[PDB]
Amino acid sequence: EYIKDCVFKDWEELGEEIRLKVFVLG
Amino acid sequence: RSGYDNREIVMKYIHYKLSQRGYEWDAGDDAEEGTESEVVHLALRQAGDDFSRRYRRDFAEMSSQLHLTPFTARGCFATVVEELFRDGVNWGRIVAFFEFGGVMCVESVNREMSPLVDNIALWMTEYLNRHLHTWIQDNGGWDAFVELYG
Repeated sequence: EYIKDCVFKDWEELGEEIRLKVFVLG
Repeated sequence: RSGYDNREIVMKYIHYKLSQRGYEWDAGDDAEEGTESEVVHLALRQAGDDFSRRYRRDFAEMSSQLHLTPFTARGCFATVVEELFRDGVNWGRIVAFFEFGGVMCVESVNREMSPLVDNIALWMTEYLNRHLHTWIQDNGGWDAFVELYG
C-alpha cells in the first residue's frame, strides 16, 4: 500500500517489451 | 548444491555488473565461508549485451520503467519476471532475466538504495532454483549455454 496503477502499468509494459526482444537461443 | 551453483552464478554476475560501473559488492561464498561462476558470467555478459543493443534500439532504457523504491522493488521484480516467463522458458528469456536483474541492481545504487542489491540477488537466486533450474537441467545445463558463447 501502495504501488500506483501507473507504475504497475509500466512494469507490464516493460515485461512485454523485454519479451519482444528475446532471441530464443540467447 | 545445484542450487549453490545458481547462487554463485547470480553473485558473480551482479558483482561484475556493479564493479564495472564503480560500485563494489561481493556476495560470493566460494571461500572464507575457470570456475562455473566466472565462465557463465562471461556468456551471460555477452548474450546480455546483444540483448541491450537490440532493446535500446526500439525502447527507452529500462531504468526509466522501474520507479524505484524499497517498497516497490519486490513487486517490480515479481511482475516483470513472471510476465517474462509466463508461457515458457528458453535461453534468451534466461538471458533477459539476468539483464533485467542487473539494471535493477544498477538503478538501486543510483537511487541510493544500495541495500536493495542484496534483495535482488536473493530474489534472482530463488527464482532460478525454483522456476528455471528444471528447464536448464533439461537443456544440457549451464555448460550447454557457455558453449554457445565460445
